[PDB]
Amino acid sequence: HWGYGKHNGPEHWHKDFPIAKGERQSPVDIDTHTAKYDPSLKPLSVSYDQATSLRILNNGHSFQVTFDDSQDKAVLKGGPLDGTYRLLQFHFHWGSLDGQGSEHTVDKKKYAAELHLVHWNTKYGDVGKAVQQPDGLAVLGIFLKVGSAKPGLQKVVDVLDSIKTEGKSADFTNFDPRGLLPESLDYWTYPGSLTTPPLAECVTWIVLKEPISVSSEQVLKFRKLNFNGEGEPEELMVDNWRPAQPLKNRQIKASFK
Ligand SMILES: NS(=O)(=O)c1ccc(-n2ccn(-c3ccc(F)cc3F)c2=O)cc1
Ligand SMILES: [Zn+2]
Repeated sequence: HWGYGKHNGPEHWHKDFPIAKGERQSPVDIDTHTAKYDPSLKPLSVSYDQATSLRILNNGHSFQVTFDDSQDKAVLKGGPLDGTYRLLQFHFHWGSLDGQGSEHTVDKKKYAAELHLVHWNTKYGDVGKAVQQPDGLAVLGIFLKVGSAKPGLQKVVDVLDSIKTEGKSADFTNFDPRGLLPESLDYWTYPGSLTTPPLAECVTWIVLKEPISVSSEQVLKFRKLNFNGEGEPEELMVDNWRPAQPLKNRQIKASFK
């Protein structure tokens, strides 16, 4: 199956998922001088005070923290969005080196990692229905650069050793995703897709201008995870990012001037 190696990586995905060559694929390069300020964009509404995290999981492509989405507890609204989006999970994409790892780029600049907070539109009832809809999902993307540590990330870092290999998971309650957010909610937004299979074109992307900073020790912790399952040849989980895809007939809008 698909992965990120020479023989199963992003250049191969279109064979199993032909939408990979579609009209609204993600990620993209965010060209900051071509993004147009839109004063009709509302401020983004991030309500995470009642978030209930459940589990943390190595799924062989990344690591994922899953939340209770059976109620409106951690929801995303406003910005470019209509209606209510519940937080289902967050995961990251990162590099083998600090100069690469993010999926979106900013004037071709790659960041060391990128956080995806994944939300689905409550009008569609469940995430499986939502992925079948052009406005089904809203993913909040946050870039990570290497510098000072992010204290709010450390509880995540600390448990990765218990989910080293694909298929392992741990109980992971009371994690507060507000500790992963930068100061500013200024954002870029464009219509796009999941950046892993099935690459469905269902996502309103909301990408924050301001990165968070993480420490070299924190990012190294990511790089010690494995793509493989245990008892199998060790392949470090690094460079699990899709490169930028053709923008085609899309305009990226900025919420800030
Ligand atoms: N890399 S990203 O654009 O943040 C991204 C990529 C893929 C997903 N993803 C993949 C499968 N699913 C999924 C989960 C539950 C379900 F019922 C159906 C799905 F397609 C999903 O949400 C979610 C987020
Ligand atoms: Zn992602």
